[PDB]
Amino acid sequence: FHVKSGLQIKKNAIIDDYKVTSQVLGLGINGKVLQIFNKRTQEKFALKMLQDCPKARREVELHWRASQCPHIVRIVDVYENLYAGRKCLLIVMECLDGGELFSRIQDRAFTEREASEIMKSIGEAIQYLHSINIAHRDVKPENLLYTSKRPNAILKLTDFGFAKETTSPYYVAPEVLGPEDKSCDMWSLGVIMYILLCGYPPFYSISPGMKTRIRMGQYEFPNPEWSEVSEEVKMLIRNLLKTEPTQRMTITEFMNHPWIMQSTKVPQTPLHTSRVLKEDKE
Amino acid sequence: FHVKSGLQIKKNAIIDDYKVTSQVLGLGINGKVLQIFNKRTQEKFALKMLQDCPKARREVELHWRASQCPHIVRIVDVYENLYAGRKCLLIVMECLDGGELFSRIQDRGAFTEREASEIMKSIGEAIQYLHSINIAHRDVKPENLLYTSKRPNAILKLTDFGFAKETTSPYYVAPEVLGPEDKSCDMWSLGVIMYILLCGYPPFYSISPGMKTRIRMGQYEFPNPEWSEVSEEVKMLIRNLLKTEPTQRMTITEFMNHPWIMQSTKVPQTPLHTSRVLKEDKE
Amino acid sequence: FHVKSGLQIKKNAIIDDYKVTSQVLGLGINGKVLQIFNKRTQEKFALKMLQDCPKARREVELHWRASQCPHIVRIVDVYENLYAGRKCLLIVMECLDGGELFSRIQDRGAFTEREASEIMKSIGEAIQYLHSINIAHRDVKPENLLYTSKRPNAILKLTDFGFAKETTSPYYVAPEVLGPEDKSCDMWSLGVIMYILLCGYPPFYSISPGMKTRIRMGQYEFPNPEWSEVSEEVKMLIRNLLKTEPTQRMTITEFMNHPWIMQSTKVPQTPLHTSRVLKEDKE
Amino acid sequence: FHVKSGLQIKKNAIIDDYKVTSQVLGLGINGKVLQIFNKRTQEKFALKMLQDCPKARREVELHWRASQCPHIVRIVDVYENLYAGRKCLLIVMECLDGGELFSRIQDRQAFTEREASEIMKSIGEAIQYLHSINIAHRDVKPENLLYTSKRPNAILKLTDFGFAKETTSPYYVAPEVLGPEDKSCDMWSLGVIMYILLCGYPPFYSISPGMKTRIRMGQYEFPNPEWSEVSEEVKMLIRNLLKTEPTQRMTITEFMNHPWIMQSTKVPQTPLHTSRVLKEDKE
Ligand SMILES: c1cc2nc(N[C@H]3CCCNC3)c3c(n2n1)NCC3
Ligand SMILES: c1cc2nc(N[C@H]3CCCNC3)c3c(n2n1)NCC3
Ligand SMILES: c1cc2nc(N[C@H]3CCCNC3)c3c(n2n1)NCC3
Ligand SMILES: c1cc2nc(N[C@H]3CCCNC3)c3c(n2n1)NCC3
Repeated sequence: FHVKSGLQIKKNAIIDDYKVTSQVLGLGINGKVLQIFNKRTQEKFALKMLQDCPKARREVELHWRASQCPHIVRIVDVYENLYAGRKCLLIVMECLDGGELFSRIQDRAFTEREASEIMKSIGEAIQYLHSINIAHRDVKPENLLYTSKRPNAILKLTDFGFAKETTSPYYVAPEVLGPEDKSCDMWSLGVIMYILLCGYPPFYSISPGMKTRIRMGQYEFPNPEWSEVSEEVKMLIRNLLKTEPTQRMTITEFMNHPWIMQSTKVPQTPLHTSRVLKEDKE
Repeated sequence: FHVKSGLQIKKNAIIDDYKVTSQVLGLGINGKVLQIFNKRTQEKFALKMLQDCPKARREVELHWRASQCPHIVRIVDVYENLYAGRKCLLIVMECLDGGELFSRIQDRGAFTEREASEIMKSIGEAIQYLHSINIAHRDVKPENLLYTSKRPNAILKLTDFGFAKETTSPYYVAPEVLGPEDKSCDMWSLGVIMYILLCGYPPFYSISPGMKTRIRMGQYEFPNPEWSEVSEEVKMLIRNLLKTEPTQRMTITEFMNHPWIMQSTKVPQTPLHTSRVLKEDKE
Repeated sequence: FHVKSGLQIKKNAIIDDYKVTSQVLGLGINGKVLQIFNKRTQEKFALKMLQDCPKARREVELHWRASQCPHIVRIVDVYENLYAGRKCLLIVMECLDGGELFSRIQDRGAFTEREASEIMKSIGEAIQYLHSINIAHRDVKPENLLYTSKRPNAILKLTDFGFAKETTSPYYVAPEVLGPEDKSCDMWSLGVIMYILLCGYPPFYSISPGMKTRIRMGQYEFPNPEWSEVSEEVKMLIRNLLKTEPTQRMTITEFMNHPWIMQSTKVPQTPLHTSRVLKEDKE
Repeated sequence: FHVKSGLQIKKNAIIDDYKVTSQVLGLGINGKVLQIFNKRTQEKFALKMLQDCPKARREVELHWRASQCPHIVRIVDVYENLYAGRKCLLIVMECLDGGELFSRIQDRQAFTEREASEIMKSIGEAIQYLHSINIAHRDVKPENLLYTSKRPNAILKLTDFGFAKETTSPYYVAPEVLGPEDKSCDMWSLGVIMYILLCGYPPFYSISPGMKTRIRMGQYEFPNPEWSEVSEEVKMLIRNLLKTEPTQRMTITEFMNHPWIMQSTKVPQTPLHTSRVLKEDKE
């Protein structure tokens, strides 16, 4: 009988439990992510502040449900306090110190086997969310951070600000179970896999022409980046980057795919990712 | 000029033409299925009774059209009589005595792949006919697939049109332009039946709101030792039937053209664990 | 900075610029296509006349945008004049003299597969351009595919924008998020044209409400001896074009990336029965 | 009988008349503003490109009507051309080389009150013209106020009609009766600009949902030592422009009749801290 706690929204002042610093960990959509310290344990945590509204409360609740998943940033506690007379919602999460996804890759020969291990970890985050009827709708590398600078660090998905719930006899078809989109997550998965295997997006900028290339579905696997990469892997990208959402690959299908399913037993054929990624163009 | 008869709803008392017994052949959705006897011929027939309403008249009319198909239980005649002052609709069908689909399979204790294919072909012809005349069954499951006789030459036939529904009112005109229509649920059903035929248990067991998830997510397995000896072609066919998204799923025309179905004669006899696994009734 | 001219609707009498003959080049949907001559150059051009309305002005405007594409009949100038007190819209295009698609095929009594591919590639570029600027032709058939001259170097061009319609008003944004749009009918049409090119007859003959069925169902064959020598790759391409469900069907970008099209030069010359089979006019 | 030309939208390729360079004069709302050269005269002009739609055509038309006003950037000619198959709208304007409003003020000596008034008068005449022909700019800010040349006789001109909008379709008839209409936002903007001109910083700094508050509430100060020497008359004029309630706020006609504006010549030269305070860029 495996039961976990419900979400408790703490009403007491956050400063009773945490030392809140002004150190900005990262600027983002909903605001500044601040570094804070647990008074009793002295561990570092991240703090995200939002104006308290039902939409805000809905997202936090989804993230809370999601926090059980190993590859989703864990919400440790949530407060509802009063800041400047405005009713605010303070969200405390595990501090991910290992940096963004692509930042780690460029700071080192990058193997294919390691790309697969990354894609498998990102996919488990989507699989969990989709299996509990949650669509992230903002899966991009800015929202994939490592827990520590350590090389055993686990990769974790963050920012549930666009997250949305997808819903309120053995022959009943999926359609009959009810109307639902989460295909955009899988599109995002395809873009991320593309950049991981090569080092640049499949749709660059010019800009109203980039809107076309997406709508049309026109992208290439140009050499010398892609020459050494298998037809199997290119096929997987192609099924992720399907223009029509109903044609596109589902998360269950993705995770069952050999390249993902066998992250252990997969070629180490070097990639140009680390090199190509190095082009900052400041 | 091949013309068949229109549906005639007989107003005369059914007891003039048939001896109606109280022997219950099977309890079902719309009620009890009774065994009856043709007075003039003395043959056994099944009788289904429904309250007479336009919805009822519509289903019967669909079944009647369908009754020309070899693998759909045949409606022999239809009566509209008065029972208890309520206006009733009495449907008389060919009587199927050979038992449900899986029942026959478990009572031969070795089941071959070739024979599963022949079954799926026969079930598919029933769906092909229905779909080809714009009818969606929407209740294709083993309970509604019965054999004509206990004989081993028995032909398998589809029954229960209670959820049946009609799907409708220059050589370059596309399918979409011909009109707006779903019948993909019949193909999902076909996939589930094929899964159970090849192994002996559903692809989605019960835990229960988690089973709703496994269907919506499309997660199922081909676990050994049941599926080990079954080909990648067959698994692929199930995989195309059990597509979560209806527009992605296989159509009936595609299914019937697939080699495993199209060549039911020239297909391996590789034994299946179906009969064994099916034997677990768990009373 | 590659900029081309905007559409200018000339208000001056067309007779000032052109000698308009009474020779009918072809009868069609929106009217007769008349042969005309540029006074100053003495070149042959085709003239299409429509009643001037915003629907007419919109189509013309699309054809104008499309006229930059090599495989789309070029609009040379457009006039708005008064004819019989009714306000008319006179469209002048390049005169295509080489005849319809299948006419040129049968007048060479030995048609190779490689040549079919080069045709499909040319037709596909016309669709690719249109779809890439959010235009859907919705009337792609051989009647509207004509050659520029009787010359064998003639280029094939798409015509008749009377049913043309516009399909519209952060690197991770999905195509669905860019906005709601159909142009899959153009790809179906492409599949039908390809079928006839490789064999000599449609994939859906007539009988007539049965032909409506065969389309809606997706039932067509690759019968021998027409198709025996044709590869599985090519049949597979037709099969993806003739998908009943529009969302399953092949997109133009996908079509043009397909090796048979992409490698129109490095493709077998395996003879086709097209020229022979096509010859049966049955007058 | 003082009549001016209507707007002619030229269809010919802009490159026929102008040499379009790749030099970006400024990045903006609707796109990059490129420098171009008139082939026949060799003068420098600015080019703004927009996607051609009725909304785009509406704004351009307003700007065209407005271009007669001395203090509004002058549209010299407009083209409708085809760029990349997309139908575009190319707008050619007089080129303003003198830089933005505040840029000039800092690059100098002290800044006098008399000069601020002359600026406010020039900006007010732009609003007065627009409002008198029922146009509301809705984007009057310093970024959109540029000088014609680096010369100190340069005239200040309003730009960017991307948010511009038309405010409309017996001597005792009240203004309300003439019809329903907002252009008070242009006057609020005028108040903010005047505040910054007299001191060197906005009246609403950032602290961000709290800056939304300070605006909604209407809370701002005239702090010393910036405002100490500035008269009660000038402060009062700001207070009438910065009225929270739009119906309470000053109209353009009232603004221009106000003595500080009306007597830009006969007004104190009391030095301002603007030039000093503005110098704080904080890179
Ligand atoms: C939990 C959440 C979080 N978000 C972070 N930064 C966010 C900012 C908004 C977009 N995604 C990245 C950072 C973190 N953490 N830790 N640690 C270092 C920077
Ligand atoms: C025609 C129809 C029919 N329906 C039957 N039984 C139905 C009951 C409802 C669900 N499907 C099976 C039986 C039959 N028949 N014969 N013979 C034996 C039992
Ligand atoms: C441009 C357009 C056009 N349309 C033509 N004829 C149209 C008639 C309607 C259906 N499609 C073909 C002909 C032409 N042209 N040339 N030359 C010979 C006959
Ligand atoms: C006319 C219009 C225009 N717009 C300009 N730049 C705009 C960019 C959008 C916001 N306002 C400023 C510049 C110009 N001009 N000249 N000359 C130098 C820079």
